[PDB]
Amino acid sequence: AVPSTQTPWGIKSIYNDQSITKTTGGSGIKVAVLDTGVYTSHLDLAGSAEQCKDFTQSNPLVDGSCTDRQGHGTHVAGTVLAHGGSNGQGVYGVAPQAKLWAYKVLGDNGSGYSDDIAAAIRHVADEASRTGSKVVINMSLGSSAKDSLIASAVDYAYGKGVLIVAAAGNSGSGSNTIGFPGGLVNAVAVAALENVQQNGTYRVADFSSRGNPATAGDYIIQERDIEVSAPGASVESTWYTGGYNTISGTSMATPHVAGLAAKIWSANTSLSHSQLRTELQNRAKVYDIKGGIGAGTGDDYASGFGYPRVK
Amino acid sequence: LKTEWPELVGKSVEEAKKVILQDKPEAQIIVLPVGTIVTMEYRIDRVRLFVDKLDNIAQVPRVG
Ligand SMILES: [Ca+2]
Ligand SMILES: [Ca+2]
Ligand code: NA
Repeated sequence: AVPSTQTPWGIKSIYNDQSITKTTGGSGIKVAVLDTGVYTSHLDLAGSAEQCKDFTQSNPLVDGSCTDRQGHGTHVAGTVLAHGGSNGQGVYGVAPQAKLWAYKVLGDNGSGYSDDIAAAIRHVADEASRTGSKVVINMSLGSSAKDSLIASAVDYAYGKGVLIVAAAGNSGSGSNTIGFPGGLVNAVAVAALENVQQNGTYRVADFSSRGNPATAGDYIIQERDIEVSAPGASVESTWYTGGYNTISGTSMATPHVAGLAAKIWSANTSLSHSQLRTELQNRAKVYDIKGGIGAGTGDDYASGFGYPRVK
Repeated sequence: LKTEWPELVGKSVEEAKKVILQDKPEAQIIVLPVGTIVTMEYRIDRVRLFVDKLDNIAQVPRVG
C-alpha cells in the first residue's frame, strides 16, 4: 500500500512547505505514544520501536507486547515519526529519525483505565531517568473531567524532565470544554486546526475543545488553557492493518506537536524539556491563529498561543 | 447540526438513546462507565454515553 501522498496536508503545513516529498529529524529523541498500542512492524514504522509495553493486561506490565487492534495508536505514531519505509515510498511523519516507545494503555475499542494510564506515565519518567533519554510523551486521550491520579503521574513525569503533549479534547465549540490531561498546567494542550483559512489564518475546527475564556490572553498557561494548535482534521497516517487511514480529532493534532517537539529537541540536544516547551510557545506566537469560533488576535481560548511550525 | 445533549445528564441510558437517535438516526452509540479514559479521535457518526452505576447519564453527551 502507498499513502495518497507521502506528505499529508498536516505534514506539509507544519513544515510550511507545500513542495516537500519527505521529512527529516528527531534523531536521539524518544517519543512515548501512550495509546491503543502500535503496529510497530508497519513498513513505515519498522525499526523505530525501542520499547513496546502493555499496561492493559491482568499483569500490570507486559514487556514486549503493545499490540494495536484498533488503529488509533498506529495512526498517532505515524504522524509523529513514520519514515517512508525501507524503500522510501511510504508516509512521512514530522520526526522520522525519532525513536518510539509504544506503550499500550487503552484497550482495543479505544477506551481504558485511569490506573493503567497513570502507571504508564510514571513508567516513562522512570525509564527516562534511568536511561538518561530525552523523551516526549504523546497522549491522544483523556476525559472531560480532571482525573487527579493521571495528574499526579503527569507532574511526576514533568518533574523528571519529560515533556508531556496531550489532546485538548473534542468537546467544542462551546467555551471551557477543554479536557484532561491536556488541561493540566504541566501538559501542553493541543487544539485541532482544519485545512481551511479564516481571518487570514488556519481555522480551529469546531469540534476542538475550548479553554477557559477567563484565563486566555496572558500568554501564561494556567489549568484549562489551550497551549498550541496543529493539523487535526482529515489526517492521513499509518494504520494497524498495514496500510493507511484518514481520521480526525485533537488526537491527530497532538502528534504533530509531539513530533515537532522531537524535531526541535534533536536539533538542539542542550535543551531541557521546559526550554523545549518554551520554544514551542515562542514558535506558536509566530503564527497567531485568528480563525474559528473564539479565535482572535493574540492568545485565545480556541487556539492558545498559535500554531508552532518548522519555520 | 445537534452536537450535544446537555438535557440528558441524569436521564437513563434508554431515554438518552431515544433522544439522540431522534436527532441523529445513524448514531453509533457506545456506553462506557463514568471515568473511562478515551481516545480523542473525532468520529462524526459516534455518540459516547458515560454512565453511573444506575445507568444514568453522568456527563453531557456529544457527537464524536
Ligand atoms: Ca492563561
Ligand atoms: Ca489567536
Ligand atoms: Na495544559
